[PDB]
Amino acid sequence: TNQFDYVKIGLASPERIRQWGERTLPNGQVVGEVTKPETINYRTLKPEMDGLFCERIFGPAKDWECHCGKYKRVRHRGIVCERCGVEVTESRVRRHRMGYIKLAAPVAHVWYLKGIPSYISILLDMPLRDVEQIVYFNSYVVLSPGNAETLTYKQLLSEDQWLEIEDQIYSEDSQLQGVEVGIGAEALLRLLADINLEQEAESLREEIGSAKGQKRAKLIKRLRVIDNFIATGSKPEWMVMTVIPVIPPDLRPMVQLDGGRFATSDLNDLYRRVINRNNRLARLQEILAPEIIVRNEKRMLQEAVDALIDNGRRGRTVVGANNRPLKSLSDIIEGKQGRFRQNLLGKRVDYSGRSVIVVGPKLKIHQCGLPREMAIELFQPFVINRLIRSGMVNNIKAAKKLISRNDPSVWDVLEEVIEGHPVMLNRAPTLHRLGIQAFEPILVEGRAIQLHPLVCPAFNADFDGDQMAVHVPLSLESQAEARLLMLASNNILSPATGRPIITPSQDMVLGAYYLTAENPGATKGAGKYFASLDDVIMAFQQEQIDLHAYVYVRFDGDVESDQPDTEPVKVTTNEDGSRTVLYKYRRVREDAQGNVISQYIYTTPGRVIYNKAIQEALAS
Amino acid sequence: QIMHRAEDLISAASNRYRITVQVANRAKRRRYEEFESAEDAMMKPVLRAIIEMSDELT
DNA sequence: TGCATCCGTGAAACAGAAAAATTTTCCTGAATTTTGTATAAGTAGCTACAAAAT
DNA sequence: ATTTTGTAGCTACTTATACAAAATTCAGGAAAATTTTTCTGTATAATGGGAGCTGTCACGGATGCA
Repeated sequence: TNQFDYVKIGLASPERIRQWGERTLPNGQVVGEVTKPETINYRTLKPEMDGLFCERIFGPAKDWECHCGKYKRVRHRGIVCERCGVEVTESRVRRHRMGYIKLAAPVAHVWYLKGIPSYISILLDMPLRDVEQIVYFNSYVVLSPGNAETLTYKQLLSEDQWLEIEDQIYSEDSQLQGVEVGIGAEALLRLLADINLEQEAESLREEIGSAKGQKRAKLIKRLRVIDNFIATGSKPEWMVMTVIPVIPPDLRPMVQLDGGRFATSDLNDLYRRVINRNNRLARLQEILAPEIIVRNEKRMLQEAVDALIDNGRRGRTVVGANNRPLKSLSDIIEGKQGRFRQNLLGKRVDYSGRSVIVVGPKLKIHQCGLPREMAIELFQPFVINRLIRSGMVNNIKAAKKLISRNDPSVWDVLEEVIEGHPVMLNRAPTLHRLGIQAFEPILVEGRAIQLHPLVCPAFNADFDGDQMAVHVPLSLESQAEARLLMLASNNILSPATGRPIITPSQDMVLGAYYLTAENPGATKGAGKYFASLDDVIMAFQQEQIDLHAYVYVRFDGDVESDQPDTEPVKVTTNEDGSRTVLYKYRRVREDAQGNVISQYIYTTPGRVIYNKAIQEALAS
Repeated sequence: QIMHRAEDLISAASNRYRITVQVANRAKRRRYEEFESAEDAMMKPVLRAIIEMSDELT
């Protein structure tokens, strides 16, 4: 956290690239470079000494072991090997070193090149199939000098014309112009590197005011790059490159597989390829082969490089033993599965457990079942701790063992470790925050998760076989806020709408319905009378009335009846407080009697239950 | 009761975050300090922390 | 110039060679115990001895 | 009246020291031995590959245009 604040995106100039793998030693002579494309040796398996896995430039895979030998222990650490120049430093030093290839030919970064705007071109003001030709060895360019004569700047000599440029030879008049025919990126290089640009964003901006109804889009663009470059320290030339970084090996790991077979990584593959191509090419210029080979060659190289960066981008998607497109540097960090989006926003943690799911009646809400099998592992350690606390277990392995023995404690301690200790449940990936909440893990036998009906809607679960998944929280702090703010009790209502979301939903409704409905003909205990105590109840178990059976009930409170009746009906004008007055529900005593001395409600004996049931659950 | 306390706790306090955290660290101390004093296996330091912050503190 | 198409997205050779390696040998050398061995006293023993408690 | 307590005592008597070379082994070296890896040649003549795939999109571009 307090190691850095902002990141600095940018480019790697050949020094910075070569500054990714120098590992200069005290013999004093630099390394980090790899002079071999092959991988581990065939006889033994050790990492050659200058190939994709050279230790001495990435690091001793065997912790403190000079590839040479002599030292096989941390004791030998800072000290390295004279004979091998292995940098003895554990092994985690690898996965991070980098090394790099001095390139025998420049390669217009695929990215800047076949990019949506082809920035290269954006800055070269030269469309593809023209600048695209220049790489790919496919045309020529005049060069600033090359066109100092009849030749016109940026005129594509292609080859026939380029040869015609060699024709009309200097053995004749004029032809004193220069050279740098752009057959390869080597010249695109000094195109770029040619230009100054301080004039751009001002001398170029001369336009920008002018050409009011002109392309506009073109220009301003071309500015803003330029400007930008100059604004940053970006010289376009840096775009083509010349020397190549290289992934710390293990990430291109490569691995013995049990059956003996091996687990090659397309990384080292693309790579190694470009190595050959390179070397070889150096040997081609070394043997001064006639161009068109060497030409060809570069072309290749070029795109070997390329594909490395990004397969399938432009030329023909490489397809190796994988019997399919390989996996370039780009794409492993891209897509749905680019590093980003799946190992990185979505990693795949432990301390978890899934299962099928099942209604957990008997077990109330804010609780969950929990199988015994899983609950252990989830809670593994915590428990062992408790062992040691109770002292029953001494070391851990002690525990470990005992844990598998399922000693009384295993099913006794545990659950003391456990309660209080919320847990979080989730039905599959769930955008909704409420999709997952905090829950109290109660043990349970079989293997499912018990599950409460009221919460079902939230997670939206069937019980036709859904599954859920569990995680468990650790810091204690992280417990807190489970409790505190996901604890499935306390969240009743949709965050998308004040509406509640807990809601008794099916049958339980119709329980309540049926409870509280209004069966017609209700005779048993109909028109009866009651007075609090839950009297009527008793009567109900003695069936004095019928669950569905209208009957008066002394209750001084308020009804709501539905179908409001408020106004009287048929007041009984007789004597003291006897207006005494009816209502489609009520029946009451005001006037002399008082204000409401009488208060019998026209309600079925169910509804009273219900009302009661609330009631008491609620206050008291 | 602890439940209603847990409610009252944050039914009349600072940011529901703001609380927690201070409930938290508290218990953190409630655990660090009084380290394994009364077993606490039942009344987790957090629980303590809560009650002594939802009733004692209140 | 809006209106074509039209990028490409989100979903098997070999023999002959040699030279390497390597690698077993050595050896050796040294370094490193042990033991011998002193060593040197002091000693803690120990062995009588003596008067005075069974 | 012996016995245990003594005191005034040693001598034997035995650690203690420290050294100490002697062992006595060990490690490393050095080969040297050899096994494995490389390197190089090859003589009738020989002179363009493989594949297929064929069902969204978009957009912005689409320069290209007629």
